[PDB]
Amino acid sequence: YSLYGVSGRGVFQNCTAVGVRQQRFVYDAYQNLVGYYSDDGNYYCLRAC
Amino acid sequence: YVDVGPDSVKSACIEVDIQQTFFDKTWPRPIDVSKADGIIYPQGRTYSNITITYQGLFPYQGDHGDMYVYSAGHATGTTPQKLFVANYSQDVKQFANGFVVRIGAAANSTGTVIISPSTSATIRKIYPAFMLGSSVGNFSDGKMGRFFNHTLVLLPDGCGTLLRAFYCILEPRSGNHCPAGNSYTSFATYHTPATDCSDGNYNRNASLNSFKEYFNLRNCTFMYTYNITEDEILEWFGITQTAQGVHLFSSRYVDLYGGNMFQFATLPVYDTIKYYSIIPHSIRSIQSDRKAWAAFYVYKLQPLTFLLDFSVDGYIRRAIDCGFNDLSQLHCSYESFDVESGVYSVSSFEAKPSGSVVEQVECDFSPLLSGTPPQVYNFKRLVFTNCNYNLTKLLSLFSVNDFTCSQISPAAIASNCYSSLILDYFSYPLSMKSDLSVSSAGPISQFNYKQSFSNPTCLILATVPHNLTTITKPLKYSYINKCSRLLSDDRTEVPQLVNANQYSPCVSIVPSTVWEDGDYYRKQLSPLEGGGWLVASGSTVAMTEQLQMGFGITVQYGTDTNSVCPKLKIASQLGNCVEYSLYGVSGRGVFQNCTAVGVRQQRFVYDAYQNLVGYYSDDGNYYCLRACVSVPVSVIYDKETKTHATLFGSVACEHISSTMSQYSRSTRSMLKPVGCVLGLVNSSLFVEDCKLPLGQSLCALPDTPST
Amino acid sequence: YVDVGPDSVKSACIEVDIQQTFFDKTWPRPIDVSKADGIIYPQGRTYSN
Amino acid sequence: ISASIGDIIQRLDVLEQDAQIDRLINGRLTTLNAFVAQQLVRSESAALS
Amino acid sequence: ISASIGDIIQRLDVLEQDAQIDRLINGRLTTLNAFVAQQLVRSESAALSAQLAKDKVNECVKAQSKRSGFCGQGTHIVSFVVNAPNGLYFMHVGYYPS
Amino acid sequence: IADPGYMQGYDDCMQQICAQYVAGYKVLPPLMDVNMEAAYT
Amino acid sequence: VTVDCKQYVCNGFQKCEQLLREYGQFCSKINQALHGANLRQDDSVRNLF
Repeated sequence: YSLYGVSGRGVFQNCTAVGVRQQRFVYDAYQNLVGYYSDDGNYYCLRAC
Repeated sequence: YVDVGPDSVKSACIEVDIQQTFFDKTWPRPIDVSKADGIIYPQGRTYSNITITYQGLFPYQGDHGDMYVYSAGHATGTTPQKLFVANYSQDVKQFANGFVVRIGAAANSTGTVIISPSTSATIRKIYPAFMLGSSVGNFSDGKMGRFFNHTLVLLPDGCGTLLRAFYCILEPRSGNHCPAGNSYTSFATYHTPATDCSDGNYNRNASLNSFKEYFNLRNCTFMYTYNITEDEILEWFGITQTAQGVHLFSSRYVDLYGGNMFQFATLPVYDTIKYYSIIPHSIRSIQSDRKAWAAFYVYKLQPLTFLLDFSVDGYIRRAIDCGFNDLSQLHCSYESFDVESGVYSVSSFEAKPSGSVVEQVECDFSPLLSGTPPQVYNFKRLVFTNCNYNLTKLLSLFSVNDFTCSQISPAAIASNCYSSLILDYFSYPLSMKSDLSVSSAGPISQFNYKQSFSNPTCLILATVPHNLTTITKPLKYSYINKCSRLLSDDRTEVPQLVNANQYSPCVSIVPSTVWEDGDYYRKQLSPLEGGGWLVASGSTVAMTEQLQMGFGITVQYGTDTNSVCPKLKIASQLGNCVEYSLYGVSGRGVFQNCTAVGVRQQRFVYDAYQNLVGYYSDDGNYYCLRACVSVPVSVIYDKETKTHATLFGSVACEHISSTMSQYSRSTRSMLKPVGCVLGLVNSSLFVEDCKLPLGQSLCALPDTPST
Repeated sequence: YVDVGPDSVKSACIEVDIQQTFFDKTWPRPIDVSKADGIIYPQGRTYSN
Repeated sequence: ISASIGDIIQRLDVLEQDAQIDRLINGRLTTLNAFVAQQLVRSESAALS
Repeated sequence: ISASIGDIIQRLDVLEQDAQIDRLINGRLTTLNAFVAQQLVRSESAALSAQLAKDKVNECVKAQSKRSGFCGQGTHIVSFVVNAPNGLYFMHVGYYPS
Repeated sequence: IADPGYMQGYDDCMQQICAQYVAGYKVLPPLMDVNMEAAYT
Repeated sequence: VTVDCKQYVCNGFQKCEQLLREYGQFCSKINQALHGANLRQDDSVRNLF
């Protein structure tokens, strides 16, 4: 993928359902994003390589 | 600029009755971050069920904030009369990092009508209004609360169904009761519910129109509106600013039922907001229509680290203000609302400086002003021991073009007390600024003038005005562009670099002023001097209209023989605690009349390190110093019954005071006495023997069960 | 510049006899730092025991 | 430059002040972390003994 | 500057990219070498404790072992071994007079 | 041993090791009073 | 011995305290590590006696 200001390499899946949903990432306690948003409008949660 | 609709055509303003005592109520609604009061959601990213420690802008735990209340105005049975307000317009606050606002908390409960205290009514939510800006002062009649230049106004309207945000110059109007008119008390806004809040036909400009009666809006760069659905639900509002503009936050759109605040606007306001006030609103009801309006509460934001508990659905329903006390620290300093039960060491509690002893008259800059500043390679040196300096005095004579320092700042070099201040001065052209640098390998550093790298240094470029006439100019500026000797031919030639605080070896052969650009000088060396030759070459720069000079200052920065002090009872004895400030060095100590070890001729004494233990300087006695007082506190957490208990390390049952005001860090913002077997504890009770033994098992032998 | 008193008004100097061999003596007084021979006290600060 | 606060006021400009101070914090805290590793070493060997 | 590559593709420079990256490699590999020193530490202490476990199996598990704790707290009777995560695990059955 | 201070040595050093003055570092007490370790042995 | 970092570094000066707040993870791991060391040592004392 290559999203807005963020790079990265991930395996998107239609996951559920944890986030903010107003602004459009979700991190897990580090710099990484685990990982949905951005698609319109669904939960494409990402993973590491 | 934006059209914000017509000016008011009214020739007067509504009269305003200020009665602060009617608005002085105690209705405490302190921040409880356990319930996530006053929490802005993080901007950078958003999160799931995760907990974390996070540093951002938050209100502090237990902050009561500032309470504001709006009231029904005066009225007869039929006719609204004077507005009725608090003194809020004159109470201008510092914006600092911004603030958050608890809105509508008392809605639905029963409360007083304010203007008629004996009359109660169901409380309804009301929205706050704010005036924010960069510059404030007084109105023509002297009253405070006037905002100058472009001002940000946040003004709800339409009976609480929209927010207006606009940025305009506020021109005070001159009719009776208006801010540039006669009989001015306070400005305010109002609406008239009988005509403005009728079903299906809310007046969306009522408050704006009232505001326009007190001020003409001029050169508005924007006017935005945000629609609000009518309800009586508690909400939070927040405001911050960055270089991107002013950011507005609300719980309404993203967390209406939970209170978390999210960004809903960035306003193009790039002039830094320094001030704000609460705009008083009064409700022009008639007597039989009087309601009670929910107080709102403003809490200042500051950078704090919180432990944030995120639910599965992403919202924050729990937080801990880590700095609130040691117990919260332990909970946090661990990234958990829960901290397993034990003893956890939280930092001091260092004592406050009181009796700042200064020891040291007037530094003699004389011979600088009288005559011709020599050339850079013949720089004159003024030494300063044991005197007071007004340097901003000296630099007020000249016009100063550049001021850079190394290992110090120009601000700092005026303030600090240095025993030795060396001042080097010479003629020097501004055109050659790039060559007068501490980080430069030009001819100046190579062959002319080099400062020490081991002491802090400053370099000043100036221009003698005309006003200064005792300073004479020379034919031209001169400098050395080559200083070297080849040798008896041998195999090598070298270029000589002067050590800091020395003249070039070529000053013996280079005239005090170079006659012509590019002239060269030579001198054969005696076999004792090494043989071969000494060789140099001079450069010139044309003299300027006003003479231009160079100043090099070097401070020590050397522990002994330090005296020099700046020029400006308490700054002497008996400051028998923290602090001192000797000319030689800074520091924080507890002086005592001790005996008797030292040198006694120069005036410190160290003990094998950088520290000074510590007498001298007083005249003449032995005031031996010590390190700072710190209370080495801790926390006895006991998470099963959730009962913290602050223990001090080893002192004292007698020396402490409850919520001690002589000391710095609880830590940090807020704190919260039985010993004395180990140290002092802020926890009852005395022994109470003997059980069981087990954890959480504090120090020497208090085994401390709970509760 | 400083006044250091008048020049000498003498028209000659006292004659000087150089006889280095009369000054060539061996009277050894070597540095013994055990006894703190030749010690400058530190400038920066001063110390106890 | 380590006079216990790196150029707190007099000794350097505030913006750089952060540069020399951040040298002193990275270094001083790193050596503190060496002390913590040392306490873990002598603690484990103390538990063996 | 540590966005997992110093100036990854998206930011500048190309000349200074090797400078910030070489910061990240010297640092990241140095801290990796601290991890390797740590693995040598806990490996050596794990081999000490494993030799202790062999001393606890050959004494306390086969024989009785007529000695105090090690064979914890009381005149020891039986002891049982089960594999725990990373280690063994003992269920020393001791006497307790009372 | 130049240490310890337990409500007499902090004040006793204040009358003048610095586990209670830099703070900074800080020495915790050893879980047992000396009379009680004496009771065990 | 436990160090009370965030006031060892630094001496208690607010700019230096903020530059510690940039390193607010490391100090937590310091005092967390020493408090763990003291509980292991204290259980060695307790289990010893």
